[PDB]
Amino acid sequence: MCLKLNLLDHVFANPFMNAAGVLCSTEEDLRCMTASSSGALVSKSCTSAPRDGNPEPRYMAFPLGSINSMGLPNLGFDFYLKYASDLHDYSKKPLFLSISGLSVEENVAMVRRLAPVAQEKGVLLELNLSCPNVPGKPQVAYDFEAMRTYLQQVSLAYGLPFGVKMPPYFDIAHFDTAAAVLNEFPLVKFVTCVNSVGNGLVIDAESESVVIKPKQGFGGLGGKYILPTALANVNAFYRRCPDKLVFGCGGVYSGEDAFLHILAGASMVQVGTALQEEGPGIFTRLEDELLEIMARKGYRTLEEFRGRVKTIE
Amino acid sequence: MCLKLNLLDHVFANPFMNAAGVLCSTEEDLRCMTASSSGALVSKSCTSAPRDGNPEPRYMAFPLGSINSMGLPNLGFDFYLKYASDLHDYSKKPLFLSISGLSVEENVAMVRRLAPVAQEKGVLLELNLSCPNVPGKPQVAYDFEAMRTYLQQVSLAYGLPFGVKMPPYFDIAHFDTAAAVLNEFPLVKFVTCVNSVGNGLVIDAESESVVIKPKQGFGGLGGKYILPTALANVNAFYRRCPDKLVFGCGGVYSGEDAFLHILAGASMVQVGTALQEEGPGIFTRLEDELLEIMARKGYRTLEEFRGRVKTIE
Ligand SMILES: Cc1cc2nc3c(=O)[nH]c(=O)nc-3n(C[C@H](O)[C@H](O)[C@H](O)COP(=O)(O)O)c2cc1C
Ligand SMILES: Cc1cc2nc3c(=O)[nH]c(=O)nc-3n(C[C@H](O)[C@H](O)[C@H](O)COP(=O)(O)O)c2cc1C
Ligand SMILES: O=C(O)c1[nH]c(=O)[nH]c(=O)c1F
Ligand SMILES: O=C(O)c1[nH]c(=O)[nH]c(=O)c1F
Repeated sequence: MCLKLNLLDHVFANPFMNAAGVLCSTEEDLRCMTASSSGALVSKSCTSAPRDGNPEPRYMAFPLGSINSMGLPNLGFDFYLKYASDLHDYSKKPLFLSISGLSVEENVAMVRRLAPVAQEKGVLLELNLSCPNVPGKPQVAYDFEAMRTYLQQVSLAYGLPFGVKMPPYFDIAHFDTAAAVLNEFPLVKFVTCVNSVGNGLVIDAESESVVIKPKQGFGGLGGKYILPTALANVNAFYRRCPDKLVFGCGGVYSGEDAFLHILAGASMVQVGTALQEEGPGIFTRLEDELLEIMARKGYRTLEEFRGRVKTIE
Repeated sequence: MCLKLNLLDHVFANPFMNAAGVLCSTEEDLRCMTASSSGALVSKSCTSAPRDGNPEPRYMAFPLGSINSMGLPNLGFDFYLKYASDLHDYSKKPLFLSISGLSVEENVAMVRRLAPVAQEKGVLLELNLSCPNVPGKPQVAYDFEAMRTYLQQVSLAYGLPFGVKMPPYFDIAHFDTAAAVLNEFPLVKFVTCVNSVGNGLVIDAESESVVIKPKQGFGGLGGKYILPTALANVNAFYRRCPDKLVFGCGGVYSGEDAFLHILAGASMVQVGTALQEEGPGIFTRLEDELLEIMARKGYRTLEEFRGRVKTIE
């Protein structure tokens, strides 16, 4: 069996890709993600100018997942745009470029320059409205008026299809309001659920200390901690945005976890923590494992089960 | 070495208690919690009238924690008020009564009647502003104006010290606004962080189905999934409400987990999912394991290390 999508006017070998931020900051990283067996890749969220990010240590991993307060360390938008315009081999797989300006004006400045390169090369924008780790800059999509202003200004400056990286929500009223805001914007063609679960705190019992330096230890959680939260958000936006695509991210370590994301409604499945820990070999194991679960169940296509999670009664 | 605490004008043999909702709905449950080695107990959140709750199955547990959408099944306020007034043995340990009216008016009606029993017997109110499982009733403490109204009306009607069971937050701005609202109310003497992490979705891969029946499978998460979220909220409100107590709840399975809660600022430590799974024998184990950690570190009392989590740099 082989794993075939035609999403967003592109073709993908399989639904897997890295999650933004993981294995995608430098040219070396992007060449490594391009050489891997993933179906696509996305760049590190960038800002207009290069950033060194927050002080180290700023990432730690544990058996149940990871915590991070990277603080958008990146080579600057000029680098990621050059990689998309001049360096990426689009014959290998599609590229998404993630942007995370610290203001609506900074996002609008980057998308105005991205648009010609999207027209010429077909790079796909993922607009990050959910960074939880820049001091004093709360997650934009937890302020629904700020979210609306960002999506209005980016849709008018960019003028092309794009997607949005969403924070997790935990309240049904918030799922209803956030999806209604998204559905105001016909240029939003995909919704990535979820970014890290913000502002958790890991403490080491032996040393009686937090494990990361920024923000007194507070950072975003990924990995096994967050799978049922990620699944809920994937499904909630798949139910409420029937004319958009949902990309799943959060807690994928196995082909079975990917199967659950796709059953909840995911079109692509992004891999963060587990890719950071295992490296890019993970993508051959996740495709093998997903194909094996499909064969055991008699599924021949992703479409046969995407979004077909069953409810009781 | 000593687990004793003296707070809120009561003495507690040790910091452990059930989390509201677990092993506390019937008279039998409350007698069992009283017979256990816990330092205190809290009753199931109640409403004015008895409720049957949401349809079954409505709780499921797994190796990394639990999901529930119980729907406030309870024997009604009259029952829990009579247990507090006539049945509980206060010589064995202190009792908290949790109330979760579905409107401000319902809460006010109950606290008007509780006040004379609190004055006479010393039962302590825990006001639940965070139930994530009654369809159409979003968590009250995710609407800061609703939270201030409830606290104003309950403070005026009740007139006595009480505490609040808070939802988890994921955003530094929310920690700052929530604690500022609580700090407007001098009768709020303790803050219990956290209730379940709302509206997660567990899916069984084999059956391709959600595992609980209410709300299309969406329910609150407890257990191993939520410990770093619980520790962040305990510490965030510990640091922001220096004139109140913080009670920790979320992810406690071991004495080490309780140690981390207490390092983060917890006074009492409540146990939900792991007490639902293990039963009330867990309190002797958590006590032994916390005293073992204290012995190895040279700590003789809880106040030698409560709130003393170290940050880097
Ligand atoms: C080291 C690290 C850096 C990340 N940087 C970004 C980022 O630049 N942009 C972004 O949208 N999400 C970023 N995230 C969040 C991930 O894309 C993903 O949403 C989150 O880690 C959850 O997926 P997981 O459970 O597979 O880790 C980052 C996560 C990690 C661990
Ligand atoms: C079956 C069940 C019933 C619960 N009922 C209540 C409740 O009545 N009131 C409440 O404040 N929290 C309720 N909770 C939340 C728990 O008190 C606790 O905040 C949550 O389970 C996190 O703690 P844990 O990680 O130890 O499970 C309930 C949780 C469970 C699992
Ligand atoms: O750079 C980071 O800190 C980072 N980490 C995350 O978990 N999400 C982001 O959106 C992000 F930009
Ligand atoms: O009864 C419930 O569903 C319930 N479950 C919870 O996890 N928290 C509550 O506050 C609650 F009332």
